Amino acid sequence: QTLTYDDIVGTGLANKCPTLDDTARGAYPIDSSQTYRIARLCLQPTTFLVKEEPKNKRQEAEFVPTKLVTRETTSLDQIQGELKVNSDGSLTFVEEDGIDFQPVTVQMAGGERIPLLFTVKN
Amino acid sequence: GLPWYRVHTVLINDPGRLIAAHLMHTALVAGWAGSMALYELATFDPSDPVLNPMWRQ
Ligand code: CLA
Ligand code: CLA
Ligand code: CLA
Ligand code: CLA
Ligand code: CLA
Ligand SMILES: CCCCCCCCCCCCCCCC(=O)OC[C@H](COP(=O)(O)OC[C@@H](O)CO)OC(=O)CCCCCCCCCCCCCCC
Repeated sequence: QTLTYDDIVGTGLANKCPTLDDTARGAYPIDSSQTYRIARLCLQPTTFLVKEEPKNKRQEAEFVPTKLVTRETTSLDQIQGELKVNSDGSLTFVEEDGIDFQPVTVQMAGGERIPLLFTVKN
Repeated sequence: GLPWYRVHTVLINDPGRLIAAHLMHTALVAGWAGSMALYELATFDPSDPVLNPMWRQ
């Protein structure tokens, strides 16, 4: 429903992106004579995978799963940009602004900590 | 007095202190096992069981 800060504070829901009903499978018409914008974009990572450094003999490095250690501080949100309609018919989002980076530290097996700037800047 | 090589014969007719000696020996052995493992873990590299398995380390 319409929630309030006091409803959410401390629950972990401030880090969750909004969701859409299982029944929202419609379609948004794009009017090529129109100007469009993203008024809010929200990215909520759920898994962080890191390529193990393939040893000298190697064969093929896999993407290994990791433990998040920096808590519910990971989501990108309030991102805005115009949605251009190109003339081949494609759409292009060009980010202007938003909370578009989060530092994140995950930990690999054996204890190596891996920080990263989870981001979509520009 | 007892020679040094006989000090532990005082347990031969002392079942209680024999059990206490045996307990202490068992403690020391269990402690070693724990200490050895912990040293091994502090020094083991698990990144390559192909060319740097444990038996190489
Ligand atoms: C389960 C094993 C076991 C047990 C319970 C005993 C018990 C005993 N032995 Mg026997 N013995 C054993 C194995 C064993 N022995 C073996 C394998 C040998 C051949 C080496 C002997 C040879 C032997 C002799 C020749 C004599 C005894 C004697 C004795 C008695 C007195 C020992 C004493 O006070 O030591 C006192 C010991 C010290 C103060 C210090 C010893 C320091 C040693 C040299 C180095 C320490 C190494 C270190 C602790 C690492 C542990 C060993 C490792 C294998 C785990 C006691 C009843 C004596 C006896 O009969 O008296 C009547 C005696 O004269 N023992
Ligand atoms: C399982 C091992 C063990 C056990 C249960 C006993 C148990 C017993 N001993 Mg024996 N003893 C042992 C090992 C052991 N001893 C060893 C290795 C020696 C050679 C030093 C002796 C020498 C010895 C003598 C001379 C006498 C006994 C006596 C006794 C009795 C009374 C306790 C006592 O006086 O302690 C004394 C012994 C000790 C306190 C052992 C000290 C050994 C230390 C812990 C060595 C550690 C070195 C250090 C930590 C190294 C670390 C690494 C390094 C990098 C620094 C009792 C039956 C007494 C007794 O009743 O006899 C009639 C006695 O007078 N023992
Ligand atoms: C009641 C039946 C019974 C049971 C179950 C045992 C069991 C055992 N006896 Mg024997 N014992 C019995 C009757 C029994 N005994 C009788 C009637 C006598 C003549 C008095 C002896 C005399 C005797 C001697 C002289 C010695 C033993 C030892 C041992 C232990 C050697 C293995 C060991 O320490 O593992 C290693 C231990 C563990 C992995 C953990 C053990 C934890 C268990 C579950 C005990 C928990 C606490 C419990 C309430 C204490 C009572 C123990 C029990 C022996 C009564 C083992 C637990 C030896 C011993 O004590 O070695 C240290 C030893 O020196 N026994
Ligand atoms: C099946 C395995 C087993 C057996 C049978 C024994 C048997 C024995 N151990 Mg134990 N021990 C074991 C495993 C075992 N241990 C393990 C795995 C550890 C952990 C590493 C220990 C740690 C340990 C300690 C710390 C002590 C014992 C002691 C003893 C003896 C106590 C009775 C006694 O007075 O002997 C009389 C003594 C003898 C019969 C001498 C035995 C000679 C053996 C073969 C060693 C030979 C000399 C040795 C290699 C020189 C060391 C050199 C080095 C310091 C440079 C007995 C011989 C105690 C001891 O020796 O008390 C004096 C003692 O202090 N042991
Ligand atoms: C409480 C139970 C318990 C359990 C579940 C374990 C489990 C373990 N121990 Mg620890 N341990 C314990 C008690 C226990 N331990 C105690 C009480 C001590 C003090 C003595 C230790 C001391 C110890 C040492 C020193 C070491 C371990 C190690 C290990 C690991 C390998 C075990 C192994 O290979 O044994 C193998 C055991 C045998 C092959 C025993 C064989 C028994 C012979 C064959 C006797 C047969 C005689 C019998 C009377 C005849 C029966 C007649 C027949 C007709 C039935 C494993 C995680 C090892 C490890 O990795 O440590 C980190 C190691 O090195 N343990
Ligand atoms: C954690 C590990 C702890 C280990 C602690 C130390 C282990 C205990 C001490 C071990 C050393 C033993 C010293 C005992 C030495 C000493 O006590 O010897 C003399 C001693 C005499 O014993 P008796 O029966 O006369 O008893 C008198 C008592 O007062 C002895 O307690 O004999 C024995 O010990 C029997 C074994 C003889 C040993 C003979 C060896 C002598 C060789 C000399 C030649 C050397 C090489 C030269 C030739 C090139």
